[PDB]
Amino acid sequence: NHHTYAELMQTLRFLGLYRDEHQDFMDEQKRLKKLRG
Amino acid sequence: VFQDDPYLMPASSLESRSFLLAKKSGENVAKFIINSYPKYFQKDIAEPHIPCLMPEYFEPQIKDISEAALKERIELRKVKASVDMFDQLLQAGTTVSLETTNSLLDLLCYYGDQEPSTDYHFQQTGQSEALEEENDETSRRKAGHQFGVTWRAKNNAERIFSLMPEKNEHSYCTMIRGMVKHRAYEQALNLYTELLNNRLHADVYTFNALIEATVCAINEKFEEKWSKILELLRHMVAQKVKPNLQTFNTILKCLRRFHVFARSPALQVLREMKAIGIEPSLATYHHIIRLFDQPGDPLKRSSFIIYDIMNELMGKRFSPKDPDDDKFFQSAMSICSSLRDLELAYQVHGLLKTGDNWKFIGPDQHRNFYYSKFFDLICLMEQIDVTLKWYEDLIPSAYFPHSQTMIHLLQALDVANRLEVIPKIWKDSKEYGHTFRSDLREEILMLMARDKHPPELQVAFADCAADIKSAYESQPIRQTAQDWPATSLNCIAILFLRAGRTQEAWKMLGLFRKHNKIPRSELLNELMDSAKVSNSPSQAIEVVELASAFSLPICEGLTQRVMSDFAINQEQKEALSNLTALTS
Amino acid sequence: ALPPRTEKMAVDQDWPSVYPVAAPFKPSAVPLPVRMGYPVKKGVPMAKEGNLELLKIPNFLHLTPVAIKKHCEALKDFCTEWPAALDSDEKCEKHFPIEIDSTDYVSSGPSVRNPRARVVVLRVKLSSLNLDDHAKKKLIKLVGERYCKTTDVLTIKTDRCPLRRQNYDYAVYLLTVLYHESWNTEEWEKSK
Amino acid sequence: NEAGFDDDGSEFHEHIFLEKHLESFPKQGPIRHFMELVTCGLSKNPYLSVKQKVEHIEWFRNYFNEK
Amino acid sequence: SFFTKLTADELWKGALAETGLNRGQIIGEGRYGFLWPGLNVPLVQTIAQRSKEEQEKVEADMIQQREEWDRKKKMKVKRERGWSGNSWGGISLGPPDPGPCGETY
Amino acid sequence: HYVDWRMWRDVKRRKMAYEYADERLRINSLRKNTILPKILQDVADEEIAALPRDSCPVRIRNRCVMTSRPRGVKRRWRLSRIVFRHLADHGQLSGIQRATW
Amino acid sequence: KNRAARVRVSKGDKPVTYEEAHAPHYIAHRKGWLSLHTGNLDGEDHAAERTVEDVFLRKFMWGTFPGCLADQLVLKRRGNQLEICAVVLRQLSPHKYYFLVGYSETLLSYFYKCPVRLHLQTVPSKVVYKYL
Amino acid sequence: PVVTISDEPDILYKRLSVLVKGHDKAVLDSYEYFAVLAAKELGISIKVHEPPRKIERFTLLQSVHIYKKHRVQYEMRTLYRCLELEHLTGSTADVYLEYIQRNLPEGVAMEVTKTQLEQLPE
Amino acid sequence: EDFIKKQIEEFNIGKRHLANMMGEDPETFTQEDIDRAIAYLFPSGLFEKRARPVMKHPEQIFPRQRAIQWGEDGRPFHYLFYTGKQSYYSLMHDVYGMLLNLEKHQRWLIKEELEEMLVEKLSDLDYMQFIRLLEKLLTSQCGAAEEEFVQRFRRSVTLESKKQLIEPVQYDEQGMAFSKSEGKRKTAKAEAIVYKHGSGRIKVNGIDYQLYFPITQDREQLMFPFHFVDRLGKHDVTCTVSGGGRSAQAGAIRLAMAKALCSFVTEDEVEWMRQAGLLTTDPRVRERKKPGQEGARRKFTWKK
RNA sequence: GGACCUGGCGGUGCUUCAUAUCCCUCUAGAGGAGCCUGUUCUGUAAUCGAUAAACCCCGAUCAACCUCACCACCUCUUGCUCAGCCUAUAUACCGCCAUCUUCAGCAAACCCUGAUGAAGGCUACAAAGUAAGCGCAAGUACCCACGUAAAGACGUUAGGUCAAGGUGUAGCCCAUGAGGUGGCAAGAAAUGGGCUACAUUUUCUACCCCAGAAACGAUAGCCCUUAUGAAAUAAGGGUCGAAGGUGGAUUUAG
Ligand SMILES: C[NH+](C)c1cc(NC(=O)CNC(C)(C)C)c(O)c2c1C[C@H]1C[C@H]3[C@H]([NH+](C)C)C(O)=C(C(N)=O)C(=O)[C@@]3(O)C(O)=C1C2=O
Ligand SMILES: [Mg+2]
Ligand SMILES: [Mg+2]
Ligand SMILES: [Mg+2]
Ligand SMILES: [Mg+2]
Ligand SMILES: [Mg+2]
Ligand SMILES: [Mg+2]
Ligand SMILES: [Mg+2]
Repeated sequence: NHHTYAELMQTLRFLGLYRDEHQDFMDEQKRLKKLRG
Repeated sequence: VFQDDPYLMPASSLESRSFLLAKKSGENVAKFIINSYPKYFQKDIAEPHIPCLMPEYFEPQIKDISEAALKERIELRKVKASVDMFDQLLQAGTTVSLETTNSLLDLLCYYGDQEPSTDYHFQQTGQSEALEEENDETSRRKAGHQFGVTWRAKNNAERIFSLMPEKNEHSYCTMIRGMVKHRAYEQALNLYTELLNNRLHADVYTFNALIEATVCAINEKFEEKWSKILELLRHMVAQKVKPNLQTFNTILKCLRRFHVFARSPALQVLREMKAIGIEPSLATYHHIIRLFDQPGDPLKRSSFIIYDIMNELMGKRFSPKDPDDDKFFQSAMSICSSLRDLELAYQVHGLLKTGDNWKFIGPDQHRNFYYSKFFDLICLMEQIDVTLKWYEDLIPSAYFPHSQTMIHLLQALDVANRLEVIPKIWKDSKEYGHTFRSDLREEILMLMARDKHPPELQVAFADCAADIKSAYESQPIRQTAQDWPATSLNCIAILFLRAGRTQEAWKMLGLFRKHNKIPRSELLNELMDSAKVSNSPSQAIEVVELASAFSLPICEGLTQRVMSDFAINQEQKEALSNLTALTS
Repeated sequence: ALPPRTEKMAVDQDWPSVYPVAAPFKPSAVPLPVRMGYPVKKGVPMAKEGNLELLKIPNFLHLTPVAIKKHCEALKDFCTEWPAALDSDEKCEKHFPIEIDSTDYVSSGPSVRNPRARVVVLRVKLSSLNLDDHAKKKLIKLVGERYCKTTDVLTIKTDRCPLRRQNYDYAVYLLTVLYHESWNTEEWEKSK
Repeated sequence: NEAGFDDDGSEFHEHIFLEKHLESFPKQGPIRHFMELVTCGLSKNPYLSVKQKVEHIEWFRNYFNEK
Repeated sequence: SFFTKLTADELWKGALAETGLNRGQIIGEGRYGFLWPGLNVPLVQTIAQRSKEEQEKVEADMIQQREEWDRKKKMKVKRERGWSGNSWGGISLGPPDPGPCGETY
Repeated sequence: HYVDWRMWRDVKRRKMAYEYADERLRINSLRKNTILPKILQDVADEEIAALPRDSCPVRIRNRCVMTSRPRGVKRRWRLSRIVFRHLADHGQLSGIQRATW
Repeated sequence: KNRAARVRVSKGDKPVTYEEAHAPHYIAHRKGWLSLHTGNLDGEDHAAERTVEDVFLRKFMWGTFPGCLADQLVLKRRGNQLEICAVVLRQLSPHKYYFLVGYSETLLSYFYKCPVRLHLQTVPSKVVYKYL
Repeated sequence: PVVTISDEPDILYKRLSVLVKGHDKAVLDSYEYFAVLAAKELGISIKVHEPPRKIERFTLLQSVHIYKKHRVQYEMRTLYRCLELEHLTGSTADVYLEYIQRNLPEGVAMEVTKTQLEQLPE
Repeated sequence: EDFIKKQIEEFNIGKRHLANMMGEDPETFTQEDIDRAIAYLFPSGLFEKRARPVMKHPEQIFPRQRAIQWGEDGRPFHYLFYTGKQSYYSLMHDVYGMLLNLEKHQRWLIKEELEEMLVEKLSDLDYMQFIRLLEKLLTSQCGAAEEEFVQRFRRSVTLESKKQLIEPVQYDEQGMAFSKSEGKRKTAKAEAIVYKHGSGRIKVNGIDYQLYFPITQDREQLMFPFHFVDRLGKHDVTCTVSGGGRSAQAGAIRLAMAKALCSFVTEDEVEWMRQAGLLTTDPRVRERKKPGQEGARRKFTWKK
């Protein structure tokens, strides 16, 4: 269903129990992109 | 329960408890996040269905003002929500039925107008392990007070009782039990008198609560409270309710509170148990054990009834009935530790190995106390081969031993004169985490440098003492900045000289000078012998100067020996003469 | 870290006590310097303490002969013995005629639903049924597609109902109603 | 391979013998022939149970009564 | 999708294209900041969620530490000039490497 | 939170086809039985022609279970060619070897 | 050239393990399989969701055991006991180790609906099979 | 050791044959030695048999875009080993089956058991 | 090395634990006991026997580390040290000295084995010079010390025998003597039973050869061994045959028939008919199609 | 500009070879006819990617709708998504390959030679080379040690794919994103690869190789029926009785 999967990983990461580097990458890259763009 | 990695081993009982509480912490971690988000997990894949893998829903799904919603939040244990919508039912005018009003006041009496605690209660056992030998009376006075809810006058339970139309035995029983649980003993007694006036019947739980309330009442004699207990059991017989194991165990706990005057009443209680025909439990025996065992009793026939108890109790397998069976095993071998009886300790251990009494051991603290005092007794009056056999059989498979147990190991090995086992138990203690125990260090060092040993034992002792000194150096910056003990320093030095590591002995004599600790005459004479072997007048003069600086009364003899045994130059002769003149 | 029970452990120690369950490798528990791996050219097979290949081996370190001996010292309680039905196949056929296929397919995962595992099929001998002459003629004419000639075995298949016990019921029901309809003489048998 | 899954004690006749839920029409009709065909199909279903078999049957009964 | 997420080293390889950064995180920090007793604070045994002002104060401290670590990336190093800047003729390499035959220069 | 809009469109197809499977089954049996009259089948033709064009098992495309790729899928794990190659080459998939016969 | 799962030789200073070092043509000749589940034989049905849960498990354990897994796990599957056997490093504290073990134990037991057991194995440093 | 001999006569299993399917001949024959020794000390009759292995071979492309002429080929080795039991009890049967299915190997094991209970006609 | 010493101690304690572990508390646990034990305890299943578990002593496990060649004064021990090939050059000097004093008085080792014995890397031309010098030593009439020198350098030959395995004559059935042999060629199997007398009679699959083999080529294939051995109308063969095609079946029948007539003929003649080529299985079997080709070795169209 | 060093080239020398490749040779084809399927061109409102070896039954182990990213028309705004984009760049990339490779070299670290230049390091009756590591080899799979597989490093072609997915840079958010319905896949022509033939060792029938008879060729077109599907492409039968007379230069494979 992908929704239980992805939203559970979303919730666990923003609870801080999960660390996924792909979302870390998009956070840092969008931080710099909102900094300059 | 622990893993199998050497890094993940618990070394001490405190570390094991920390590991276990961290694991239970993670268990309720997943329980909390799962119950917070049940949508991500509704898909079952296992067949058959597992309801204890299904989510537990804690929110009320019934929103309209209804008796079904009342039973719903009563099952969900929401005290304020149940009270608020029972009020809502009351202003709506819906007649709330007798059984669910009963269930609401049951919840109110069980929880004392408060929510259930969000933490599963594993606390209130966090006493430090360095105060297990003093002031059990003040320990009782500051540890028998769990901070429970005191029964406040005009609470929701009393409000519901006043509001509800047709009072019955179930509600009266509930509120007597709740008043007793929340320490409204006089109010519970008055409500029992109101029950007797209203011609109702009180059950077993209520009568046990009333016995506890009469005993916990203030400013009455033990004779008066015993007569009241007899009156309550006569009322039980008149109301045709049959008393049982929990009733007489509450009675036995109360007479345990009632001390020396209640020993013959306890014997009468157990005889009446065997006359009626209800099997006394391990906790029944626990209550009589802890009653008859009191500090300050000079007779110990109250400790001979323990032999009576085991003479009744050998060879039997048991089932769980009463929560104090772990306390039974703990208290019965507390008698064993008090009485110093190897045969009774072995007979209780045999009763333990019969069946599931190893399950009746109970919690980890009781298990640690159990095996600690058992092994203390074993070291106290057994022979050294079977003490070592019990050592390898129990440690660390059963428990993590304590520092008092360590010094008792040392005492037992010294009594047996088996000093060759000292390095092995030393490595085991450092394995278990007794590295920073100064009492253990002092005991091992004095038993270890007491006597002259064969050279292989001497060099094993040299390795052990070098590692002890390494730990002493590698304790940096703690608030217990323990200064180097003179006895430990002297023993380490004597072992180093006996094994022949003279140079490290000299540099730790430099440490003697650094830490301003007075050396021992036997050590200084061993330094004289090492200087004789090495033919070093400079080293002899150095340690004689140490003796003169510490103003020891053997310095004149040391100077005379150095004169008699060394070819000495005139300036060193003059320096030694000046040192003797200064000491004189 | 700590010095392990590998060298704390000494000979004549009970190994069913050491490893009760099927568990992965755990080199600290293993008292054996077992080496895996294709070695490097000037080296040796890789050591014990960290091998994922040692871990991936299905690890039949929970089962040795003396352990299985003691395991079935415990497990010897849970058995009767056979009668004198004999090793002779004709003797056991005489004693108990019919034969039935009723199986299970053991998977491994979340669920144990292998639907084909309800397959049931019955084989019976006419020479053990002993009561069929023009009934056996009628029987064969009913079940033409089965009854191979070289052996007198009748094989009726059921995979039509979801449960195994009612598949067995369909087998026995088909046997008894084929028997009864074979013994039911019909009016058009003579005009063959 | 059948832990649980009782199927309400169907016991072998409700699955394949559907006369009792067939509720015979004039049996010479093509509607009754369709009933024989669907009855044999529902008998040869092992994945469906008697409850969904009879709700299929009742769906056909309802639609045929509608027409 | 979580399934089509990938790995830190591979993403750095794909971004840098050199073949032709998460150390400042504690193990249990989240934006909800439901601090556990195992994570963050040590193991009273009471589960809790800290307040808002603590959330934004903690993340403001984290982001000023981010900026400070960006600054400690971006100092200026002082290279002495050999015969000119951006040259090599007077640049002092250090003492010669210590000889493996018990020799040091 | 799906891989792409095509994968989400396909799972819409799967879910609501599985919902609207039974009626289509009854009426296509009513197609391809040769007993009923032709007009009595024509009214049924009208009902399936009115039944929505997203539940018919003619739009069901077996895409890859990790990443949407229509052509190049092995059914036994629902995996695409190169994803199955990636996984069964890193060796997290039991029993798949390199075929050398 | 073939580079399915072959680590390339950089300069002779690159720590690498047996699994990353060995090529996919040694997958059953020298390596073995990192996940042992029964889905991939002759007769079985559910191998597809076995695989999707396998990759879910790998990414989840890597995300919840951050920067401490030495090399890739061993995902064993027998009956209904899942086994995650790990080669975890010796950097983070054992309280954290037991915390995450219980957390993962319970959540994966709960997500896949079976007994799920994690068996850690502590290693001081990430092990080197050869330097390439 | 609860036993509870209850009521009804034996189900009379003749030929409980266990087909063990595996990826791994070492797992299969180690399990064979295990089952043979267990059956020998049980007293039940065991026979060994090796059904021939089946290799599921299939072909995939190697590149992502072009180059059909360079393909990769993958294979599966499904080896079968047969442990047929003749003359074993129903109680001995389900206790032996229970033991060997507790100690059944992992993903390299399936245990397809063929049970022939005999009975009487009716 | 202390590494080797503690590894040896660990192996001793481990093999003791291993024998107690399986069943063998008596002290004698041999190496093949150890191998079968670790084979049972860890199911190997890896195609490389060196990737399988191994439990040997550290002498066999770890390679031969050469000892220190100089003490704590410098001063290396062997006088031919600075050549860097001290053992090899000492061997040259010694063989040269025996040749010299022998003249005054008056199969071979492989390079890998010589390198193992000397624990020194050697060149191919160095090995050739060593072999040439030892050949000179053998060619010169040498004494027994030189003979045992050369024989310590020389190794075994492990010669095989190409005498064909004669099946036993099975005097069975009623009173007749037969031999039952087997043959395989191109996915076809033929088990043949020939009785010594019977004047020539063939029973392929229950029928005769003119029925199972309508082709005169197949009849010549069945002809061939009788006509080579000049025992044409003297014997009788009954065959069971499975699989293949007409010529594969004929060749398999010929092979099994020849491999039983071997038992029914003299030893010189069976050696002669093996020389004629009748007792050797034909390994020519079908190859495999390849991905990207159009057959086993046939390729596709235009490539250059 | 003079002299060199290294490499590439030479319709560059000598010598030794290639063996299914270099020729003479051996067998069976292509190129000539029809059909199928890609591609170019034309056409259409109607995707994109490959494009000598190393593109051309190629992404596709595969398009009636779906697939689908194309077009036409009409609709949606926190849009399944703390949006997305099949928008642009394979000349930013990871990822997954081709090619040399039907090769044997690539080399850390040192030492020496060249008045301490780029660079080079060969002589076994031996003149400065020693070498960790990758590769070949070796060890594995299949039926053997044979053969076929797999494997073949560094680097080459900015060789292939932002369209498998991820992704940096630049852009969009009234759009280039999202959804619904209907169409797009036709040949004045050409070309690549296959299939079937032009028959006599052939054709039809039985048999599956001891006969009888003839003395040819569409898997194309049209009609009927069936399969599967909501809606025909495939299958069978009927109908028909094409062009075609073993194909030049050149070329393929063993
Ligand atoms: C025009 N040339 C200089 C060129 C330019 C680019 N890219 C750019 O410069 C664009 N740069 C921007 C986008 C502005 C940043 C290019 O990207 C390319 C090429 C060349 C082509 C040639 C291709 C050709 N193919 C199509 C047959 C060919 O002959 C070969 C070959 N080896 O066979 C090629 O090399 C070629 O495929 C190729 O790679 C090219 C480019 O990539
Ligand atoms: Mg400058
Ligand atoms: Mg290749
Ligand atoms: Mg678009
Ligand atoms: Mg390019
Ligand atoms: Mg391009
Ligand atoms: Mg190849
Ligand atoms: Mg090779």
